[PDB]
Amino acid sequence: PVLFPGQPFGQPP
Amino acid sequence: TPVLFPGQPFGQPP
Amino acid sequence: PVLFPGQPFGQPP
Amino acid sequence: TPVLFPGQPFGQPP
Amino acid sequence: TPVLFPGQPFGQPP
Amino acid sequence: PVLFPGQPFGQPP
Amino acid sequence: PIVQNLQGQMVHQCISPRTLNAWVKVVEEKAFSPEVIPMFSALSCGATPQDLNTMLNTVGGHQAAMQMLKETINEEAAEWDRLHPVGQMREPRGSDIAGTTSTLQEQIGWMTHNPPIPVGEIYKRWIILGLNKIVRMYSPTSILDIRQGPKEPFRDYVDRFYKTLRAEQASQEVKNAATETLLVQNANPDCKTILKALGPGATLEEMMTACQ
Amino acid sequence: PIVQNLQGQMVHQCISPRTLNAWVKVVEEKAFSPEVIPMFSALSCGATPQDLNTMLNTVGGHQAAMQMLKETINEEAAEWDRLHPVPGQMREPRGSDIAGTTSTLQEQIGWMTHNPPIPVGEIYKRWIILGLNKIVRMYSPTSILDIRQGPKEPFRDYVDRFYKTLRAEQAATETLLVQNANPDCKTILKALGATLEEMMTACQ
Amino acid sequence: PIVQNLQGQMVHQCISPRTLNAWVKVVEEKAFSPEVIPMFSALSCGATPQDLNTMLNTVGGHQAAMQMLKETINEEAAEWDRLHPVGQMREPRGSDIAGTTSTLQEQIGWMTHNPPIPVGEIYKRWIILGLNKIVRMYSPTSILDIRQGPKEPFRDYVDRFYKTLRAEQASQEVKNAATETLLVQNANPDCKTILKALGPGATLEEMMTACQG
Amino acid sequence: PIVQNLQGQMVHQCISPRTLNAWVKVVEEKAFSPEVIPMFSALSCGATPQDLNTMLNTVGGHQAAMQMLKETINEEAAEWDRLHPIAPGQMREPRGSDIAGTTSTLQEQIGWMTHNPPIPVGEIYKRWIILGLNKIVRMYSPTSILDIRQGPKEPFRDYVDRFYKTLRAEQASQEVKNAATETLLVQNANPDCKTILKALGPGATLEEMMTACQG
Amino acid sequence: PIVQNLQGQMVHQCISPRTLNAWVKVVEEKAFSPEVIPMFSALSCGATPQDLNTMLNTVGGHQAAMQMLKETINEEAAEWDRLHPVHAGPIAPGQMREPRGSDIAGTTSTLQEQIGWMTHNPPIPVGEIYKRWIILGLNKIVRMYSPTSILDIRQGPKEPFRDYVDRFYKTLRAEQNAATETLLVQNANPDCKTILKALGPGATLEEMMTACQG
Amino acid sequence: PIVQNLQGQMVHQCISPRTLNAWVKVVEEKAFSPEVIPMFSALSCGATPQDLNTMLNTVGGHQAAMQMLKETINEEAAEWDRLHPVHAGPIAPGQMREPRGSDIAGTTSTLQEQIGWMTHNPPIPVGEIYKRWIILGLNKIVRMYSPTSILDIRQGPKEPFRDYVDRFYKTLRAEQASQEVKNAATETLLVQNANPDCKTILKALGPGATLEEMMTACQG
Repeated sequence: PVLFPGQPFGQPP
Repeated sequence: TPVLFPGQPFGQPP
Repeated sequence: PVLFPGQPFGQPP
Repeated sequence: TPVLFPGQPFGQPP
Repeated sequence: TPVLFPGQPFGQPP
Repeated sequence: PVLFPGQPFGQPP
Repeated sequence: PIVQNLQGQMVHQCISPRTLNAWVKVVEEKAFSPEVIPMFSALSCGATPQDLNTMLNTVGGHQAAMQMLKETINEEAAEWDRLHPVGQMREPRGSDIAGTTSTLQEQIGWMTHNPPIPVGEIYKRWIILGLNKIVRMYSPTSILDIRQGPKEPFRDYVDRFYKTLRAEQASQEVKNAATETLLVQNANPDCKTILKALGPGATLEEMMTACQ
Repeated sequence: PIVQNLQGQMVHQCISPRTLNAWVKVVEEKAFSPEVIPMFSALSCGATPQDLNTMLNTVGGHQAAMQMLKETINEEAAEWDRLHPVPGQMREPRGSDIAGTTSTLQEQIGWMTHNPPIPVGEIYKRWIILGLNKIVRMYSPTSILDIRQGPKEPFRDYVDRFYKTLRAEQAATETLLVQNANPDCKTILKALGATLEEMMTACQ
Repeated sequence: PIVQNLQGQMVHQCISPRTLNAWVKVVEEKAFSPEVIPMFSALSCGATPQDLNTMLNTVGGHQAAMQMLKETINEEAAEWDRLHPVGQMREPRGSDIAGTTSTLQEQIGWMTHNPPIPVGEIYKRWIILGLNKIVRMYSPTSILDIRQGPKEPFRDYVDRFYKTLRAEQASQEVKNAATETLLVQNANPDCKTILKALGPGATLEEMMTACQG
Repeated sequence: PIVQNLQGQMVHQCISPRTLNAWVKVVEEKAFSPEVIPMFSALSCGATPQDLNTMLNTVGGHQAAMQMLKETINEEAAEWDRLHPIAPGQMREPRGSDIAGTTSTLQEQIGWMTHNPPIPVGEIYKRWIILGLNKIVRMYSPTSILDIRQGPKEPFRDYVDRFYKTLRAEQASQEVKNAATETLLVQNANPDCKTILKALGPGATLEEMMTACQG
Repeated sequence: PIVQNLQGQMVHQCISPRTLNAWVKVVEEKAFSPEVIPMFSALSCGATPQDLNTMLNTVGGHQAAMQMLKETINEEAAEWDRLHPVHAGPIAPGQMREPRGSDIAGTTSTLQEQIGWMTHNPPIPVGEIYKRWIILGLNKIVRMYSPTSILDIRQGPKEPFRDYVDRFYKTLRAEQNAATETLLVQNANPDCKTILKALGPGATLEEMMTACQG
Repeated sequence: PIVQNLQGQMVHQCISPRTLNAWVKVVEEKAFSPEVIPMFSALSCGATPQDLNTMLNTVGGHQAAMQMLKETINEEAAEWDRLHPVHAGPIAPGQMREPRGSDIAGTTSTLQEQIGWMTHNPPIPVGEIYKRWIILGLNKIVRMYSPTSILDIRQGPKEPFRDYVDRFYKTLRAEQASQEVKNAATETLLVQNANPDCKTILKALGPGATLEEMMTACQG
């Protein structure tokens, strides 16, 4: 899961 | 045989 | 005549 | 001690 | 003798 | 007096 | 993006305000019309994964579509990590291409390497895949509902026909079938009589000329 | 496009946002009026086949015209392959290669920058303009035969509509211009039997 | 900003009129909507502390938010100093990074040094932090109060949901706790039964397709 | 057009969308007012015959004027042929249609213009076009200089404005404008101004004439 | 202005049409609002005294403000003349003559002289010195054009708290203190007047704005 | 114009569409207001006589002012010819022919000659000399098109003091009175033409107060 809902594109975990 | 069939975009590979 | 009526400017013969 | 003060511009020297 | 006459475009040669 | 009333900015004396 | 300077090397350049503005306006104005995707691809020429994320993050509304887009990216990133298991250089995983676990330096590193790993192009392919899904999902009308009005010019009918056909993004063979059968059939009686009088295998130009 | 820098080099640049917008707007505003094609040609200066497809795909509406354009491209490509059948010999492009369908950007740059060059960009644009010409003729509202000067219409405005119509349809033209004028003009007109300039002066 | 020229050297350039005007209009038109922050970061690409202050100072209204921003900067600058007491180069104070007690030459110095002290990026990090607080503050509705209308299309509801969720942000955890449970729960009875019947693991695409009627 | 790079060389550049748009708008807005031609000359600075044809073809309306322009170009091109009926370091001689960009390629046009000594096929073509534009301006001129009379309430400034604006559009001989300046400017002024202007006596500057009739 | 080429040398460059218009519009649109000053300083980046005078002279109206600006310049130029008296005699080869107050104001100096000073080694930044005088005078004008006092800023009955804080710090900025913090809390409307200070002094504006919403 | 490229070369460039349009619009909007002249000077930065004539010719109306401008050009050109007589004879190798009045005006000189003079060592700034003549003529037009005199400026009853000072120096600027007269005019007329209320307030401050002190005292 690279991207999580509500979180901006390219945002690191 | 035609390069561009009806309905599909320009530069679209076969 | 280089140019013709109805024909664009710089249109080759 | 604080860098910026109320009503005064950003990057304003002390 | 004068450079520009009345009605003459700017920079137009005699 | 570098600048006088009425004269533009950078206007020589 | 990455451009070529006067020394013949591929250097990084900040994304221009004109590009930033152009992308934002085309989304506010055209929403998810089919022609937005080629505009995106053009405005994101030579873009890095960071630049691509920048353009996506600048989108104000359409957060339902943006969320779907993230899921598409997640699907393609997972598949990439499957097809790519783990002084040889470290190859990017799914998150590295999406600019999540990679830095600007690392992104430039992959893109300017010899041979290169176009993380920007791979990422853009993922994005365009998602944008295609959204456009198709947000397609207002089906091709079956396109009917020439009794007073509508043939050109305006054909316009709506192919605009709809483009957004539906059906398979190639399906598009051919709709053009052959649906287009002629769903025309008003005036045009249809003229079109049938030209026989099968008539070009679109011949059809639209005869009904002008 | 493939343009020249300040160091005398032919390199590839991305198509600029200003050019992208200018092409979209001229289609939205002027539709397919005859003066759109020269605007297209000028905005696609030194374009690769990929760039041309980008410009065409960014067009929102006018999908009837766009479909006609593809058919014209098919014809010119089919004709191309018919005229170009099958050591250090370079592979020559097929019809689909020129249209940017089966060719990559590098292959396109390769042909365009070769010595001697194969201008696949200028060949494609040639095909596209052929299609655009047909569309312009297609979107010409009235026929040239249906252009007549009304009693209320000044001669200048009448000639304006005349050559605007004639241009759209794309040569024994002005031989008809004299016939569809007002009875007031045609009488004065036959005096010289003659440049267009003199005709407009006499009917002012 | 400090950019690399066509020759390949890191030089200083004046911020462009187009960049200045773009940032001003974005604030005037979009206020403090979530998408303003990625726009700010993009327009301030390679910006010096001087450039960053220029962009902030050019803002006409929203002085309450600007004051909140000053407070956040003051906090981050003070926290920077507590973590950094004292031919070796002088390291920046909190006020130096904010461009308050540092000149352009000194700002360029830190950024082009080896190793570089990214005072521009460090400053921008503080500003974006402050901007995040403002965006979260200017958020009209709570995520808990986002409920699908009886006649509201599911797509429009999902739009309002993730728009609110974005503005609120979270700690990533609360985002994940809400995106599946809260989204399905706050949907109207008809869509709620369908979505809950679809079960977990259902993509948003699948969810929006099922509730599109 | 043809510009100079950082190597001090004259190379070809694609005509900008801004140049194109500027020309399209000035034609739409200013029509064929006298100041359109100096605008054309400026916008076509260093232009090739190809670029010139582009600017002309982008014009949507005024097709009557464009057809007249075609004829003027034809006559100037046919005359070039009548007045003009290769070396290892030189190039071939351009025909009328070559200058008109009809039978010449971009490479050939670039060749002539960047040559040493240069063959300015761009400036020559421009010359013919401006000749055509001047005829159109004269034709589209609405008023004669004889019909320019100072109104009862019209200030002397606005009168002189209409006077020389009309004089400019008519584009007559140089010294017949002087003949008009000496025998029409004061003659067609209203009685109040005409009394003062004749009181000044011959040999008065326009500045003196306008200051005296400021009330 | 004076910018840096690809070669790396500081060269002179004509002021762009976009910059000229940008300064004209912001004065037409924003008048002398506080945010006009940072806009002016940014548009005049690397500007020469000649460029600065151009921007100032392109201003149509506001001649009362311009005259006040002129004075401020005269004061700063006089003080410069006092602290920098030019010694008589000839100028050494490869050197620039010492600039007077009027030289910095671009009154008695040519463009080539200004370029000479600004690209000298070490540089004499007559452009940055002059702008410092101009910005000083511009600040005086902003304060004078300020309509309202900070003491007369009070929250309306049904006015949102955020809108009140906006008007507060907007007014405060124009007039150019711990008296600001106390004044803000007191001048709040009845309802917010109570809610505001159950958290006590030392509370952030953030904590205040969240407490008085709705 | 003749500008310096990125390699440090003084080369000739065409006038940009922006510069052309900016000059056309400022004339259409501001007419011959005093702030048009600095705008002209900035837009014609490094211009050749050909460029200067181009900007003038693109002007549609205002042909009265344009005619006055030609006459002013004729004056300065004749004054140039009187002070700089062209000596008949062959031109030395590596030198330019000495320019006449019409050469500076771009009437009898080619672009190549203009570029030749401007990029010479030392340069003959024919573009700057011509622009000096044009601006000289434009200043005459501004004074003439100035509708009101400085004597006709007095503060109204309801009109704020700032609005009055605005009209005062706006008029004084367009009048372009001699510097000596201007200083005396401000010290005499400005306070004397204020309403009876403000006029006595300025008196309490005593003669020799700054405009900032005056305007501050007359608020309310």
